[PDB]
Amino acid sequence: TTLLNPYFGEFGGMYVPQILMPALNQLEEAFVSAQKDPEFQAQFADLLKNYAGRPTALTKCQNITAGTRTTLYLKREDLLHGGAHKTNQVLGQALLAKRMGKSEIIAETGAGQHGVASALASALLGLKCRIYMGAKDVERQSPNVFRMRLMGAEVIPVHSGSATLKDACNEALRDWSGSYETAHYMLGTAAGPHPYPTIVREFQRMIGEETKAQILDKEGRLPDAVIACVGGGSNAIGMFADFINDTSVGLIGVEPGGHGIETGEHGAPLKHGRVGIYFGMKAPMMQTADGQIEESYSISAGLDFPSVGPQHAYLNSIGRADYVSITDDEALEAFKTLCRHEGIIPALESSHALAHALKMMREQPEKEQLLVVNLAGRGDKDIFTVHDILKARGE
Amino acid sequence: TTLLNPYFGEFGGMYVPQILMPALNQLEEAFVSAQKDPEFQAQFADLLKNYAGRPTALTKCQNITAGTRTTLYLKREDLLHGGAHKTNQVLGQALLAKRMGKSEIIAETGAGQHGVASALASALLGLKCRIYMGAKDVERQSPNVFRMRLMGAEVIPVHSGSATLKDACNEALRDWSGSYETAHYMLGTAAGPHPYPTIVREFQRMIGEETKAQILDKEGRLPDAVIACVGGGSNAIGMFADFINDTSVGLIGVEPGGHGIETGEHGAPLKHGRVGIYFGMKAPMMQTADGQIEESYSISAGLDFPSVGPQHAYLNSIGRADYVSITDDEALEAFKTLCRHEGIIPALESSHALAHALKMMREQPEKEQLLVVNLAGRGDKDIFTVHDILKARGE
Amino acid sequence: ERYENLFAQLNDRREGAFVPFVTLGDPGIEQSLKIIDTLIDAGADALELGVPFSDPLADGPTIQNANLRAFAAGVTPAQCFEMLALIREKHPTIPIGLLMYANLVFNNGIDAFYARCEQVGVDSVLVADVPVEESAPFRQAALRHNIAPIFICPPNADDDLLRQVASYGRGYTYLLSRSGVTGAENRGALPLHHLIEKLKEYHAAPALQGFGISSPEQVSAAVRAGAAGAISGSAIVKIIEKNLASPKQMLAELRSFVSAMKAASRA
Amino acid sequence: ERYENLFAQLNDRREGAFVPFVTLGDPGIEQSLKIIDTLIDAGADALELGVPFSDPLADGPTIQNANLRAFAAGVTPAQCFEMLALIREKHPTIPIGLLMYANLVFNNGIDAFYARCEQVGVDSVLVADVPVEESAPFRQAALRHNIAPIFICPPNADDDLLRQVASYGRGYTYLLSRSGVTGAENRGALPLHHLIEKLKEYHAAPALQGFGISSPEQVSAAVRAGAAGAISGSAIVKIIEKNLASPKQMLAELRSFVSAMKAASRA
Ligand SMILES: O=P(O)(O)OCCNS(=O)(=O)c1ccc(OC(F)(F)F)cc1
Ligand SMILES: O=P(O)(O)OCCNS(=O)(=O)c1ccc(OC(F)(F)F)cc1
Ligand SMILES: *Cc1c(COP(=O)(O)O)cnc(C)c1O
Ligand SMILES: *Cc1c(COP(=O)(O)O)cnc(C)c1O
Ligand SMILES: N[C@@H](Cc1c[nH]c2ccccc12)C(=O)O
Ligand SMILES: N[C@@H](Cc1c[nH]c2ccccc12)C(=O)O
Ligand SMILES: N[C@@H](Cc1c[nH]c2ccccc12)C(=O)O
Ligand SMILES: N[C@@H](Cc1c[nH]c2ccccc12)C(=O)O
Ligand SMILES: [Cl-]
Ligand SMILES: [Cl-]
Ligand SMILES: [Cl-]
Ligand SMILES: [Cl-]
Ligand SMILES: [Cl-]
Ligand SMILES: [Cl-]
Ligand SMILES: [Cl-]
Ligand SMILES: [Cl-]
Ligand SMILES: [Cl-]
Ligand SMILES: [Cl-]
Ligand SMILES: [Cl-]
Ligand SMILES: [Cl-]
Ligand SMILES: [Cl-]
Ligand SMILES: [Cl-]
Ligand SMILES: [Cl-]
Ligand SMILES: [Cl-]
Ligand SMILES: [Cl-]
Ligand SMILES: [Cl-]
Ligand SMILES: [Cl-]
Ligand SMILES: [Cl-]
Ligand SMILES: [Cl-]
Ligand SMILES: [Cl-]
Ligand SMILES: [Cl-]
Ligand SMILES: [Cl-]
Ligand SMILES: [Cl-]
Ligand SMILES: [Cl-]
Ligand SMILES: [Cl-]
Ligand SMILES: [Cl-]
Ligand SMILES: [Cl-]
Ligand SMILES: [Cl-]
Ligand SMILES: [Cl-]
Ligand SMILES: [Cl-]
Ligand SMILES: [Cl-]
Ligand SMILES: [Cl-]
Ligand SMILES: [Cl-]
Ligand SMILES: [Cl-]
Ligand SMILES: [Cl-]
Ligand SMILES: [Cl-]
Ligand SMILES: [Cl-]
Ligand SMILES: [Cl-]
Ligand SMILES: [Cl-]
Ligand SMILES: [Cl-]
Ligand SMILES: [Cl-]
Ligand SMILES: [Cl-]
Ligand SMILES: [Cl-]
Ligand SMILES: [Cl-]
Ligand SMILES: [Cs+]
Ligand SMILES: [Cs+]
Ligand SMILES: [Cs+]
Ligand SMILES: [Cs+]
Ligand SMILES: [Cs+]
Ligand SMILES: [Cs+]
Repeated sequence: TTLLNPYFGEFGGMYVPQILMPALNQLEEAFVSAQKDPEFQAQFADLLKNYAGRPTALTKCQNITAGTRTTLYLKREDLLHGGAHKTNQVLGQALLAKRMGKSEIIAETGAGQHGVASALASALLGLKCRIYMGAKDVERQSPNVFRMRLMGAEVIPVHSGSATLKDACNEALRDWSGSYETAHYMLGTAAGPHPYPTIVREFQRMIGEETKAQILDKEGRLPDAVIACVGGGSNAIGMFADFINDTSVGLIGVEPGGHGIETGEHGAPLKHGRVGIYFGMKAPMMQTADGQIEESYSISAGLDFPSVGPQHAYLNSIGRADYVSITDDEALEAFKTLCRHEGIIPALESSHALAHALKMMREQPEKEQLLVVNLAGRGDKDIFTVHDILKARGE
Repeated sequence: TTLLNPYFGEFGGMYVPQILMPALNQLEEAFVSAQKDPEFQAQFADLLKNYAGRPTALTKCQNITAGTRTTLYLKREDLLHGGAHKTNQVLGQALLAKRMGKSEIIAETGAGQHGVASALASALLGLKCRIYMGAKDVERQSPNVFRMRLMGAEVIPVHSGSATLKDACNEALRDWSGSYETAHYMLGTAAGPHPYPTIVREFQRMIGEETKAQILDKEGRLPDAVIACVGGGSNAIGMFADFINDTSVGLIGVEPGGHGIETGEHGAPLKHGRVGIYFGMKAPMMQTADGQIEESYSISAGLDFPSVGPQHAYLNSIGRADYVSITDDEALEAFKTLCRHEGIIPALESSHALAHALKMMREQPEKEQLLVVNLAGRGDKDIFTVHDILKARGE
Repeated sequence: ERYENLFAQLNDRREGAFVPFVTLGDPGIEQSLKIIDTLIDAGADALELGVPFSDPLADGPTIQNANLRAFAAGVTPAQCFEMLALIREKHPTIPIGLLMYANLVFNNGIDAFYARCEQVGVDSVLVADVPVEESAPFRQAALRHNIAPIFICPPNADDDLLRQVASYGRGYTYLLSRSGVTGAENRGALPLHHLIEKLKEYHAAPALQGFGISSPEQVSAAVRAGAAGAISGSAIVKIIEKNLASPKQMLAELRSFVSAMKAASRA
Repeated sequence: ERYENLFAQLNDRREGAFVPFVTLGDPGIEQSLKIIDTLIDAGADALELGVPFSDPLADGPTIQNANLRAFAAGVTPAQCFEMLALIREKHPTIPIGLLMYANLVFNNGIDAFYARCEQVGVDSVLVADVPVEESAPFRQAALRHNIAPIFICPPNADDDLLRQVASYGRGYTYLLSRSGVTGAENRGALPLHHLIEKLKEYHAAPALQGFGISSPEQVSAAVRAGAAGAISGSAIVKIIEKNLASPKQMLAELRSFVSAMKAASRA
């Protein structure tokens, strides 16, 4: 029994061991309570403004669209403290942990960004933070691991399974299964068991709310479409939520196409996977024929996960949102384009969203369209990866 | 003959070859004109808000001052696009270049941050950008060099003299001496010949103006002191300018003490150098006994320069501002402290300012004092340097 | 029916059930089949058998490693079902329960999963990541195919949960020793006799205590508290892990351990 | 007085002045002294001599490298002044002008700098990074010590600048060939006869054209346009750079070059 529907249509639910159900029920109640609590909301707003730096800019990108009938704005989550949108929801989850009387945080991370965001919120708010990270990810993300440790978090390598993000997700839940009376699990995306898809959306919805106000102020109308990449679904649902009832506004989610859909080396389960049950939810995933959870792939670590949040699968099924893919090479081109034409270095994740917008513009350059790309992160973290690819190409 | 006084007391002036005097006169006129031009001001405000993300947060740091009578705020220039305060003035200088009908930018850089800021402004505003950088700096700042090149700037190693920042400064002026009809020199600090100390101050003064409004709103009074590190003087004068006439407000500038003043391995000319004439100005510098310009030193590359802007030397001489030094080890401690207690990774430059504030607090923990540190940059760029020091120490 | 028959016979002998867990195909198919026959010959009353899965999020490191060993041997669910058919073909009456994760059950259709269980002669299925709140399509498919759905009764169960588990479950009720995940390294720390009594009041399937059972005294304790018996997994699997280099010593130690644990069920 | 005497004598011979520049102590003190004596013996009418400085921001790469060579040889300003005293002790009447940067003049006091110049027998000082706008304390100290302050007349000089340079300067007026920094690789591209005429109208010190002069035809061109002569630096220094490995060939080539350049001043 729950306060809120755990499902979006057929997708979602609460597929956790029985032992964890009280943990989820407690969290759901504390969330519903917090959402009615002016004191909670004021504390959250205070952190978002004075610590994280909200509101974020909405930047008009004139050079990149010159000589077309596209007007493109970028919502600048890359300017948020931490350099990605994740900071918004970790602040809210940290406040929920305090609300429930917990003093410890558990988090999973793959690329390391969620680990950093969890650690920073925990440092600020006086919570002990332990982060699980697949050993292969620990090996490849030394900079982020060091950042987590500077902020006083414990970083725990996970050697089980495939030693990557899904294995870290498992380990986080294993720990929580035995510690939830004292520790909160700060899940890093709008996926997993209810109530996380709901909470993460609500704690990211300021992205779309601000975008709506800013676009009305600047253009006097709503956008024709808003475009965001989809790793687990948080930045995208944060941009989308406030526009869901504005049915003239297109909602476009971009999954990583990796080396190409046809190669099987991608991270696009919503459109190219198969519904399964894993990480507490019924959702599209990448899996073997006999139902083992598969290895995902993207040039961008932030996108490299074999599933997707349930609200995206739902919005897709009813045709409210459209989902597309962008390959490594298309993302790389968009990355280089933004650097050179706008003086902004985007996250390779965000480069997927921008790449799709550039395709919308280039394919139909005489179509009048007002687009917003959610620039969810900056790309300083990616310059080594990009350097190494460009070098191998002899560019 | 000039429109404005080129001197602050005895410091400053226009010590350039005769050939460059028309370039300086033109720039001064264009600046004075721009400062009266509502259209210029609106364009500048538009870039600062919608592209750079102004206004920046003022963050109250409660964990770090617990159990003392210090209240500490950080002015969050680390959240500005580019991750340092330099973005503010490069936008204004780029607009001046356009005002004068120039389509090319020349810039010097040492640490590489000014190079990045110059390149980003140039990319956005359609200007060709060439950056001079001492070959030794090019070797040690591969990440920033790559960032400049991604944004389409040309980066030109300088092999003359000591192959570092002063040598890059020389080369920039050499180039300008032969190109000023078509190119603007985007000098990177509030130093050099008039009118640069004036222009850079005015294009950074929003830091202090916002700080004043934000502190009045939050505390109902002006700060007891505002504290900023001093590399060439830009972030500090930007924080100070709006408070100069508020004579109850302390203005504290922090020079890098390096391995210690007594070792001679530092970058603190204002207090430990000797007045000289170099880089177009009469100012304190680090020099040999026979007047060769000396090698400066700091753990932080952003601070490692053997001179200082003339307005600082002036404010010091009249006793309006006080200047102090902080050593590498004190800066490192402040860096680690902020990461762990506030979840903010500061620039090693900014860590010097924070270190002095922590000393003000710790030395006199029962003194009621309201301090603002100008957090001029974020420290992602520094985590390798810090890692390597902590490792050598076996921490 | 196999559980009902077993519990009635054990009741007549005033005995608890001793129920080992192993991962099917750990460390390979052939050695796994020998392991399982050894467990039975040494006195196992029933079996709990895991199908190797990529993401066993209710399992501690011992059983994580068992899954990894089976994968290293190339063991697939299809091969596991071949194994199960052969196990039942060898042993007519022993109850065989599977420990599953939801995706393996859902993968080719929930109904078809339980139909295959019925075809090979499985008796119960416990899906570790499906709580009672989500159990409806699993328990329905189970019962349609004469498979007992196994429900978990946690130490912190409220009355409504006790009533649900009592009502929907068949075969046995899983009585969790403690919070956390499987492992012999963590022993249960709470008396469970109250839950056992409430389960009996509500006519639940007989309780088997599981998690952290690694010693004869814990088996006897389970029986003394009123449970019908006890499950031991990690302790068994550790013997496999320890003895990978000597299949002969492995089987010897498995025999001694199961024999001792079964001896403790007298009471 | 040495400049006034030289220009009067050259006027009588209808000759231009040829004035080489070298860096003092490039490539070492002893070879530098031999270089300078060679320049004189081959027909230099006056000298421009640079004191090695860390930041020569009016100089292109050729003279940047000359400064670096002198530093590699450990040459200091004090040693340069010892050299200058010896040069004057050898040559009574040749005008000796220094090319300085402001910090070297300011370092131990402006007045003391020019007092030392007077003591060693220097005739003029050009401070490359001090424009007329900042010149007052330098020109005053110069004149107090009987040193000619050398002012730069750029190609883009307005009337006020011409009047200032004419009024404050002594010895010679430096007539810049072009924008940019020293170097033989860039030739001046503008006729300067108008500036030369205006300087004469205003009773300025005689003009020497400098920057990018590397060829006899440029010397003759300077004289034909009405200038009193021409300065050549980078072209001279390149001969040093080219011949570091053979001091004998270096001096031979310096002699041939200066001889040819001086020959061109006939007119
Ligand atoms: O002896 P241990 O501690 O290794 O425990 C044995 C466990 N083996 S099992 O198949 O009963 C079993 C039963 C339930 C499990 O998870 C769940 F409770 F969430 F459903 C996991 C494994
Ligand atoms: O032949 P080149 O092109 O090497 O030029 C020779 C220059 N040697 S110099 O001492 O006259 C000389 C004169 C003026 C200089 O700069 C200034 F104009 F700014 F003052 C620099 C050098
Ligand atoms: C984490 C991250 C993503 C992917 O995660 P979502 O939950 O799908 O948003 C995408 N972009 C950036 C910049 C991220 O930091
Ligand atoms: C560039 C820089 C400095 C030093 O330069 P100033 O002109 O003195 O401000 C200090 N801090 C940061 C973060 C910088 O980027
Ligand atoms: N791998 C990214 C984003 C992420 C965190 N948790 C996730 C869960 C599912 C999908 C993506 C994520 C990070 O750790 O920063
Ligand atoms: N070295 C720093 C700051 C800087 C730029 N120009 C300067 C001139 C003087 C002193 C410091 C600077 C950078 O390049 O980013
Ligand atoms: N600490 C014991 C007992 C316990 C406390 N709170 C619990 C909640 C659920 C289950 C058990 C417990 C355990 O984790 O098992
Ligand atoms: N291009 C030539 C002529 C010239 C054009 N504009 C100038 C301004 C100043 C001096 C010279 C010039 C030079 O640089 O010399
Ligand atoms: Cl649906
Ligand atoms: Cl449903
Ligand atoms: Cl709300
Ligand atoms: Cl609300
Ligand atoms: Cl990396
Ligand atoms: Cl590192
Ligand atoms: Cl650390
Ligand atoms: Cl392992
Ligand atoms: Cl509204
Ligand atoms: Cl409008
Ligand atoms: Cl798949
Ligand atoms: Cl299959
Ligand atoms: Cl809808
Ligand atoms: Cl394609
Ligand atoms: Cl003064
Ligand atoms: Cl003055
Ligand atoms: Cl103004
Ligand atoms: Cl104004
Ligand atoms: Cl580095
Ligand atoms: Cl690089
Ligand atoms: Cl590039
Ligand atoms: Cl060189
Ligand atoms: Cl005001
Ligand atoms: Cl107040
Ligand atoms: Cl010094
Ligand atoms: Cl001296
Ligand atoms: Cl004052
Ligand atoms: Cl000290
Ligand atoms: Cl036996
Ligand atoms: Cl088989
Ligand atoms: Cl199957
Ligand atoms: Cl139900
Ligand atoms: Cl019921
Ligand atoms: Cl556990
Ligand atoms: Cl536990
Ligand atoms: Cl109990
Ligand atoms: Cl009994
Ligand atoms: Cl001769
Ligand atoms: Cl000598
Ligand atoms: Cl001297
Ligand atoms: Cl004057
Ligand atoms: Cl005059
Ligand atoms: Cl030049
Ligand atoms: Cl030129
Ligand atoms: Cl002319
Ligand atoms: Cl003539
Ligand atoms: Cs456009
Ligand atoms: Cs994904
Ligand atoms: Cs305090
Ligand atoms: Cs300095
Ligand atoms: Cs029952
Ligand atoms: Cs004169």
